[PDB]
Amino acid sequence: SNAMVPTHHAGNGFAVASEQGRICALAARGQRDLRQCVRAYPSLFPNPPVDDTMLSALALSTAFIAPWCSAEQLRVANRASLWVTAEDWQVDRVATSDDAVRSIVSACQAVADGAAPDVDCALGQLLAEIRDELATGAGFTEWQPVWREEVRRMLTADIREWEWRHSAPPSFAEYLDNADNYGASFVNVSHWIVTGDAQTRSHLPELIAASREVQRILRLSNDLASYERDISGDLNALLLVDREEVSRQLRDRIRACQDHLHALEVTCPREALYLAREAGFTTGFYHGA
Amino acid sequence: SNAMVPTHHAGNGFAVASEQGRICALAARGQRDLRQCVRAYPSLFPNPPVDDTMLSALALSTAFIAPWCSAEQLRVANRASLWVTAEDWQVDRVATSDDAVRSIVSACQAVADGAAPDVDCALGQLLAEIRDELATGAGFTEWQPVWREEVRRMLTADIREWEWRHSAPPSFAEYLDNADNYGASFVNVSHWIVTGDAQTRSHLPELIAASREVQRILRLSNDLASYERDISGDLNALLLVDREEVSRQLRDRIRACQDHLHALEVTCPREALYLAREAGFTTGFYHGA
Repeated sequence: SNAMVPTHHAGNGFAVASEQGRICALAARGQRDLRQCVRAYPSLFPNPPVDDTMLSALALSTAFIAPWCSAEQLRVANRASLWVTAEDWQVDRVATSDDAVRSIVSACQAVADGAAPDVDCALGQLLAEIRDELATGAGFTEWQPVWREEVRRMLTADIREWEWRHSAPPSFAEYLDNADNYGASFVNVSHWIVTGDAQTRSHLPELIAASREVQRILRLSNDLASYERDISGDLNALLLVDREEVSRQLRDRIRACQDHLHALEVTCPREALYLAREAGFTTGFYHGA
Repeated sequence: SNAMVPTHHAGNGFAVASEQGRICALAARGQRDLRQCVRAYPSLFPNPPVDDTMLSALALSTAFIAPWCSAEQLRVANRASLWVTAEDWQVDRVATSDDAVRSIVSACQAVADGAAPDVDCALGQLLAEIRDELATGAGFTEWQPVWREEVRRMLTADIREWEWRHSAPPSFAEYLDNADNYGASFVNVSHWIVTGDAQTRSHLPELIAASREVQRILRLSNDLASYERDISGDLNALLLVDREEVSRQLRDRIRACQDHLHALEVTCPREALYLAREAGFTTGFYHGA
């Protein structure tokens, strides 16, 4: 216990710190496509909320989840990420009628199915850009239905959240089943489409199941520290169950997802490690101990 | 070689990624004193160069070098860091006469010796703030001469660099002996003054020697990637020796400093690990592979 603790730690610290410095350099390289993206569509990203610190947090999350990736290879994942936020802020706020939310949802689903976006809709044109980036960068064929279905799940979950917001509240379990609106699996599938190979497509079903698991862990981790922020009038998991239940839930789900990823990295080592780093970085950054 | 490579990596990845996410959260907490500091003395920090991305890079370096520290405990080290940059930019540019550099140097040395700063000099008042922060936060007595001497070494090195800039150029070895102007040991000593205890003061001589070693490694790592930037008219180590010599030099010096820190962490584990993480993060971030 005492002499059993290692007695030299500098060597290792340098190594780890050097990897961390390289990853922050990678994240800094990742920010220029974020600025360009925002540039082209300032209609979607207001500066008041979206400062360079927001883009930097997003870029560091992206780089640390998949540190083996080029900044170019992380361009899809970043922009998709951006888009999710953009999408949320035109349903979380800019929408007012039960009508606009549905029309935004139908428009983005139509764009995700290859149709052109209308001239006025910046969200649709950013998604068209992401779709074309996938089309020319996809590492395997027949990626379209998978990505289309991820878009569909996300939009469906988002309007179910809208409905609950404006309605006389779901149970904790229904709320957790609606995590697709968090957008993590949309981003993960968009990333795997450009960074994966045919064997990645081979294993896509199991990978998406594990991604939904990670996404539930992410929703709980997020709300656990978003309580006062939404306290916004938005939904949050502490209103369904108190902090002891959500905390123990996050703990158990983390252990279970790690067992599943431990089994899965035999079939898919890169993608399972990517999911583990996603869950890891996000829970750690959210907690902030 | 093949079956000898480990066959499970997700568990560990989560753990590491979670530590990295926590450290980025810590760095984000560290940025508010940076903004306040800049606030009080915009006379010293122009926005064109100093954007939130600069403060974020500095904050992440600070947090990753000493991740065991509170954001409060990293306030000294951050501001000192800021000050160094500030100091450099009023000798690197705002000075014109052989006279102003010397007067700035004398003024900051006087402030570091307890004297009040003049009403017009923002650099001197920021250093007075840092000095008072040390005075009320010092973890041991008789810190003043050590910090005063670090200030003296830094300012002396800075005007020797000014002289060389405006003169008909040193050899590589003299340039490397002048690394105190990089400011790493000033920052390290300022940090150890508020985070250390009496045993830290006990071991201060060896710790400062190791800090100067790390600082030389940092100067080489910095110039290796600052070549085109200074190409500014400033001095850089690739003009004295070509890239093969500087690279092999960085390699050998890194190995030697790690052997020394491996010996030293027996006497001082936290401070040696701090130096190892400093060298680590900085070389990795500079290289940017």
